[PDB]
Amino acid sequence: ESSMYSPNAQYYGSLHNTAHVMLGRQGDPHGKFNLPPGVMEHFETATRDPSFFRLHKYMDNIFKKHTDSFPPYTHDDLEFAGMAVDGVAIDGELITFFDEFQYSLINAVDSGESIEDVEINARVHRLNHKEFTYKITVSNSIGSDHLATFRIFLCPIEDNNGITLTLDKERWLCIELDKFFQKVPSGTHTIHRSSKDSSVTVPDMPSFHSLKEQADNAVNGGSDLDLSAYERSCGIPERMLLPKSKPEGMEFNLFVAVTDGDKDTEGHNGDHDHGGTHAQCGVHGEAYPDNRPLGYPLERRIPDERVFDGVPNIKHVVVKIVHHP
Amino acid sequence: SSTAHKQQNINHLLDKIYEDTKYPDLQEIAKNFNPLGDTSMYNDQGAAAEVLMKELNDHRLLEQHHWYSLFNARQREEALMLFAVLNQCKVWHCFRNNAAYFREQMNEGEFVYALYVGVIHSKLGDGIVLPPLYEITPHMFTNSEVIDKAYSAKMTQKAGTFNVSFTGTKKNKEQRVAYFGEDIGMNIHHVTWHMDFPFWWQDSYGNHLDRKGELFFWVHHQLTARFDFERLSNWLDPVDELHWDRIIREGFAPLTSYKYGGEFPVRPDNIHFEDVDGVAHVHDMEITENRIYEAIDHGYITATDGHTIDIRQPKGIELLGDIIE
Ligand SMILES: *[C@@H]1O[C@H](CO)[C@@H](O)[C@H](O)[C@H]1NC(C)=O
Ligand SMILES: [Cl-]
Ligand SMILES: [Cu+2]
Ligand SMILES: [Cu+2]
Ligand SMILES: [Mg+2]
Ligand SMILES: [O]
Ligand SMILES: [O]
Repeated sequence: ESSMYSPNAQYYGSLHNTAHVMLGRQGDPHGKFNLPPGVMEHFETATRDPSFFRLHKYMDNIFKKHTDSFPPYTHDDLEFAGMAVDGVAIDGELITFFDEFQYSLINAVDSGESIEDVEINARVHRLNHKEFTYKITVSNSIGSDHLATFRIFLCPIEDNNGITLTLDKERWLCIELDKFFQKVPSGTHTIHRSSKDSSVTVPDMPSFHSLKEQADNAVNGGSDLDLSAYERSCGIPERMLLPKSKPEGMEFNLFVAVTDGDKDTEGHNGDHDHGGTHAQCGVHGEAYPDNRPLGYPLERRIPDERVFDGVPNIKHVVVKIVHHP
Repeated sequence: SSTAHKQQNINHLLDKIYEDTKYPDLQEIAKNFNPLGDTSMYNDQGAAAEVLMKELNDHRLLEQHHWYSLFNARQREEALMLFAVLNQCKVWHCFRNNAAYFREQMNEGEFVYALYVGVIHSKLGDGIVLPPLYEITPHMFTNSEVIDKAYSAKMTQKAGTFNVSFTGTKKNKEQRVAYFGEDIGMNIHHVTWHMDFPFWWQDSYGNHLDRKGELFFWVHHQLTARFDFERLSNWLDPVDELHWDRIIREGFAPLTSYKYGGEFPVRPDNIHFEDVDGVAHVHDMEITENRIYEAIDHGYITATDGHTIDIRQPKGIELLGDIIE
């Protein structure tokens, strides 16, 4: 990155953070023109720049050399014995669209002495999607109810040239849609999971005006303000859960791995509140709740797809996403 | 064997160095002295004299009237063979007689080098003042135009004093600071520092050169900083650093010649480094540079058997000078 956890910054330096500055300053690399830092030199702005994603794919490939160095998972590594994913379906069509969102610009302008504010807003078009629900039918033949981790990914079927991808060529392209822990009772049952409840996403932030109104209303009148209804600001926006897709529709693989929740949460508390964004943003003030490597079970090479196909607790199905312009 | 006689002996040995000696006593010694005749005059009982005499008798030494470079490995080895003999002499008559004998047998550039470092590094040399090399070998300090006027003055048998101008033209901004690197005394400072602190020194020659590797850093740091102060004085920016993968912006025409060997070569402006046959590939320089920086950023130098030598300590800079020179 590097962080202050680095055991040897004198030798390994700070590749990623220095790269942000190297890239950000390429419009004036010698300071001759006195230009200010580039968009890459703030986390507020870095993703606006196309080169952000070229830099971060470069960095991602460094990590991938390490993750690719481990032996592929075996059947015995992956099997959650007695747990079979019988079916994966979605209740509701997968549909994206653009809608409009407003935020205040008042703090950007200069207010005089004794000059009344006027409302000044920006309106942006933003991606969004319709609500849907996963229906994951699972057969538990273990003999007792068991905690399971449900890991949900969206994977490309073909590339932009129309070439069908192998699982090994898909896995590093898959995007995480959800991760959750749920007790699966003995027998056959359908788990339902709302798109709204994804542990990858958080809702749009409340506006500054709304926070002022709610705080002021609570303070005025001796009313206990409680905002325990809102989430953290870390997390993919809920509205961006799905890729845009195409008006003609595109098909993707919806990949579901159901894994041993006891093993995954050992040393923690599996059936406890982990907040709404633990997949990539963790749990405020607590240990990370999932012991598996990030990306499990897609983070190692899969040279032989037969291994995955032979594991009853892994299943993928084809889903279609349609963009409404 | 007194200082007056030793100084006179050195004066005579260095006089008209491109011709056979004109002093009857030195001619007699060169004719009749046997470097192997009485090994009791050496601290090594003649070992070094045997090595040099064998090379001489096998016709393996560089001819007289030929360019000499201390950076040429074999020519340096030959000069150091004579240094080794002089350095083993217990008394002055050994030093003088061997110098006179090999003056008439060995290349003049090798001989002058060996005699200077022999005087400097032998206690027998104490109290001797070496003549300035710009009067012993003026070609190495005097542009070709002035030497030609000297050659003309000699061809015509007429005395004269001839003005030396700096190299280049007024269109060449680098000429503004030619008075620094072309100063004959600055050149003597530089050659003499390396004669005092030679990279070929081994303590088997008799003593240790204290802190040599750190003094190597320091003397060149001061040359660099002093040159930049002249640039600043002449409305020039500081020098850039060289890099093996970038052009050397500033070329150079010395307008100087060897006494034997021809004109010194010129370098055009704005050239990329090319591999030099028999020396190194440009890529080898980059690798060597990388390895040195690896030691610096590790905080240790790696020994031949792989064990670490800590440089996070006051002698680290000295060890770096040892490995960098
Ligand atoms: C050489 O320089 C001296 C003084 O530096 C001057 O008197 C003389 O005119 C110069 N000679 C020529 C040929 O320019
Ligand atoms: Cl059911
Ligand atoms: Cu980054
Ligand atoms: Cu030097
Ligand atoms: Mg030759
Ligand atoms: O980033
Ligand atoms: O980052």
